[PDB]
Amino acid sequence: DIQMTQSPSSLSASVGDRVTITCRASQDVSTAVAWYQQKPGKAPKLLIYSASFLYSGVPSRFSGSGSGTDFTLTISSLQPEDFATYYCQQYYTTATTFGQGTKVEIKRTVAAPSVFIFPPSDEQLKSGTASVVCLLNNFYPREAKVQWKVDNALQSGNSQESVTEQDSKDSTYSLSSTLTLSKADYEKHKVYACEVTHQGLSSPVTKSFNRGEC
Amino acid sequence: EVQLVESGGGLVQPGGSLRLSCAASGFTFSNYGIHWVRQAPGKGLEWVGWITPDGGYTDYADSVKGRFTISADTSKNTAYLQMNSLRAEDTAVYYCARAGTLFAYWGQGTLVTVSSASTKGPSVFPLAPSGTAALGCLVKDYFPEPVTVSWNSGALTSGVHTFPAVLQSSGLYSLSSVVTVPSSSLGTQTYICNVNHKPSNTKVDKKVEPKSC
Amino acid sequence: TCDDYYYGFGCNKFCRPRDDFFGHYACDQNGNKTCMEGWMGPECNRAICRQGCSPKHGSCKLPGDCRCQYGWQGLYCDKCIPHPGCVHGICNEPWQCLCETNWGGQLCDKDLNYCGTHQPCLNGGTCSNTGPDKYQCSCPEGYSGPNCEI
Repeated sequence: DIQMTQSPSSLSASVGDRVTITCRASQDVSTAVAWYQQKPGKAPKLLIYSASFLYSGVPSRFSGSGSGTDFTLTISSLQPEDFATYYCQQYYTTATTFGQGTKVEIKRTVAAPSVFIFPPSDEQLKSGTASVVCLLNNFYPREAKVQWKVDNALQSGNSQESVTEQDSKDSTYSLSSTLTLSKADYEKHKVYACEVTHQGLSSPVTKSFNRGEC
Repeated sequence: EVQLVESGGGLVQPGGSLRLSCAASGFTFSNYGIHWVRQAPGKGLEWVGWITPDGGYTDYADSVKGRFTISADTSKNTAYLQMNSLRAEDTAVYYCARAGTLFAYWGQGTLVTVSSASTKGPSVFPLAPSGTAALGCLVKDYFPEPVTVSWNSGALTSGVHTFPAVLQSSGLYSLSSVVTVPSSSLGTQTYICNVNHKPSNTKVDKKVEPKSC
Repeated sequence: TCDDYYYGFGCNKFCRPRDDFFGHYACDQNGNKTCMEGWMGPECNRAICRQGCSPKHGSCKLPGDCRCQYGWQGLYCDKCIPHPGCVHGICNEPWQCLCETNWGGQLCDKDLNYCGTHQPCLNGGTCSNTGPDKYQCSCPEGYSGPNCEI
């Protein structure tokens, strides 16, 4: 029951950077080590096999070294599409073991988000609920504070955030913040504001609407 | 070319049973074997087990031993995984991989969700727009995962962001899918979301229109 | 009669299938190992190379690839990589630049018939080739210099 331990757990690097991910085996496993690239929602893609052999169709920027108990993966010059969770694997035994994984994030210049506010549709209101969606489109870094202010009253425990995986070209994020209330509670207020605080914005940007009005 | 397609995955009651199929093509099935590797949401890769189509030999991880049974059929070029006594820990995306290839060929993966909760079809709501414009579709209240959101029947991929699903307080998932389009293109060019939720066999085509009260 | 992984007349032949570093095989009813497609050796731990892969200059870890050792190239991995940046030269062994008739030296970029190609002797001088890009200008009366230009 061999154990595969990766280091670091996660790392952020710029385009052109040399990235080094290490993997330790609990026992000696010779060159019986493979490396994979896993994009969220996709199956792992084989990069390196036999600890140092590059699999066909894998960019030459990906290389592997190691023999015995310590193995390393190298991305000589990091690209924006290289964002994924990387896994080392041992096939010294048929009952294959995988490392915990290493998330690789792409660093870039600061990009201010394009904030949009979407009021609840009449169709959702007809079903008995109201969801106010706030969109922060194409921004870097990921760190963004989203505050909901309903008639100047700061909201808590009634909003959920969702962030997209980095763009394969411009390494940006997009974030959704959905404020959910009942049709009853929604009609009891006028101003629905979405205050966005991000490094790209010099002063927090507010996007609002008056319920019923267009 | 070598093709591995996993089917069978869906919502199962705890303690229940489910059978997964791995449909292989593009190679001599009897000459290799099939492995099963699962991945729990937000967790790493875990080898469930394997089968030789030639002989019928099987091997399993101690975590799935006794409950899981791997079978094969050379005449169908299909390998199966019978899952019994399903615990919450079994909730994962199940992948099948060809043996003797250093795990170069994997399938797309099938989602097995072990939960007492019931199957619900989502309700699709528009997110109307108001140089550059933005609109979307709110796919609300659905179980289990997944849901596929398309725009203009696959003809719109540029500027599209389909957000990961958030598990609400109600136990039902909910996501939004947005798209950046020109404000001049509005009215002239129509925008329709193509939401599909296979577990509840739901198919919705919601036209996003800008209203004026 | 026979237990798991035991075959033959008196169950005295052992075979348990493998798909790892040590082997890629299933087991037959005689207890013999049946290699998976593209696997070689009594234990099927070695990969079958691309049909025609050089035994000395090409190797395998994945079937049916044919990876190359430093200084060798090609599908069958049987062609040497000449020394950079080899011009009018070939190789037998890696990093060699063997010139033909008539070039030199090392990179086979220096002309052995510099007189015929360039005619460097001006004002009625005689050119005679003396090596790679090397010549001799025999000058007439009233002319001196390496090219009879002064």
